[PDB]
Order: sequence, then C-alpha cells, then structure tokens
Amino acid sequence: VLKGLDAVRKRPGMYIGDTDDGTGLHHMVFEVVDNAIDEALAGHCKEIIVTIHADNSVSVQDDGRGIPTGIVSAAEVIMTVLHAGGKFSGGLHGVGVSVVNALSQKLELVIQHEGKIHRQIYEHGVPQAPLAVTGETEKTGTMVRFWPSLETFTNVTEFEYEILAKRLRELSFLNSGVSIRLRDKRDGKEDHFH
Ligand SMILES: CO[C@@H]1[C@@H](OC(N)=O)[C@@H](O)[C@H](Oc2ccc3c(O)c(NC(=O)c4ccc(O)c(CC=C(C)C)c4)c(=O)oc3c2C)OC1(C)C
Repeated sequence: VLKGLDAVRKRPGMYIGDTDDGTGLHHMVFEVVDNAIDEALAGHCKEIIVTIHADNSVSVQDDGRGIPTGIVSAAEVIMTVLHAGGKFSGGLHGVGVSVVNALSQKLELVIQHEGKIHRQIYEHGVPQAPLAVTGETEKTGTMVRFWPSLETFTNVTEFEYEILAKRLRELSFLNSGVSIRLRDKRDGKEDHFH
C-alpha cells in the first residue's frame, strides 16, 4: 500500500542501514546490483553495467530477461511492494528494490524485451504515470537509475567510487563468470571486474 512505503520512509535505517555514515547510501547501490546478479545466477544475464552520474545519480543496466511488463504491471508491483510475493547497522539483506524506490527522490525504470521498450518514472516511491512502451528494440534487459532522497540521507550524501569498486570487485570474484563494469562520469574512471 501507500502506507507500506510510509513505514519505510519513517524508519529507513531499519531497512537500509545507517543513514548518516555512508552505509545506507551505498547499500542503496548494492541491493539493485544484487538483483541483477540474481538474474545472472539464473542463467539469463551475462553483463552488468554500473554508472555514477555527475548529477549524483546511479544507474544499473543488465541484459537479463527484463522484469515482466504485462498486467498495474507486475513490474510496478516489484517496485512498490515490500517483499513482493514473499517474506524477508547494515539494514536488511535482500530488502528489495521497492525500498530503494521509496528512499529515492526519483527513480527511473527502463525495460526491454519482446521487441519493445517500456519506461516508468516514480517519485519517493510513487508512480507519476503508468508504465508505457516508448519505442522498439532488439535487445533485452533492465535499467534502474535513481536519485537518493535528501530528506533521508545526511552527512555523507555523495557516492564514492572507492566504496563501490571494492564491493563490485568482491562480487565478481564470488560469482565467477559474471562481468560487471563500473564508470565514473565525474572523471572518466572505469573498471571491469571479470
Ligand atoms: C528487480 O526485479 C527482479 C529481477 O531483477 C533484474 N535485475 O532482472 C530479478 O532479480 C528477478 O527477475 C525475475 C524473476 C522471475 C521471473 C520469471 O518468473 C519470469 N517468467 C515468467 O514466466 C513470468 C511471466 C509473467 C509474470 O507476471 C511473472 C511474475 C512476475 C515476477 C516474478 C516479477 C513471471 C520472467 O520472465 O522474468 C523473471 C524475472 C525477470 O526477480 C525480480 C523480478 C524480483
């Protein structure tokens, strides 16, 4: 529900981890990647691309199946409901992307599959309009890009390349075969963990 989100916004730290030391802020990046890494362990994703935007926004693009689009879409459901369809200083593990959505001033969702492109925009967890096809494609994959809420995150508010590179590096190693790339639009630094 709408309340479901209210609860998250009310006590973010309980779900995401500490909101003042940079922990929660970077964990917002990790949950999304973990979702992509799961699509890879499933056998459908081969490459993951993680980009830091100079507007202090982070995007994660994958070439997996694309969250099912058909009918509210199931994708909308994954983005707005707590442990959708199931059950559950670092906050929660596998908290779900709905929690990253709720704690985001803005989140943009882009999905490709079945020859189409679908997009939807949310604000503080709320869809600003329905999910719609915007064009045609031959590729498949999910792209999530979000802008953390400044009413939730204090003190350490800007993403830091070093923190992500250490973890993405660990993730590729522990998940042999998965290719993850990291790019810093702020300075042109890029990394490829294989
Ligand atoms: C964040 O969404 C994640 C996905 O994340 C990424 N990055 O792909 C991924 O981690 C995993 O993705 C799944 C997990 C299960 C199915 C899955 O069972 C599919 N097969 C279907 O036949 C199907 C077709 C229509 C439909 O409404 C549903 C149920 C919807 C679900 C499970 C989200 C499933 C499918 O097409 O894609 C799937 C996908 C893409 O689970 C989600 C949806 C929570």
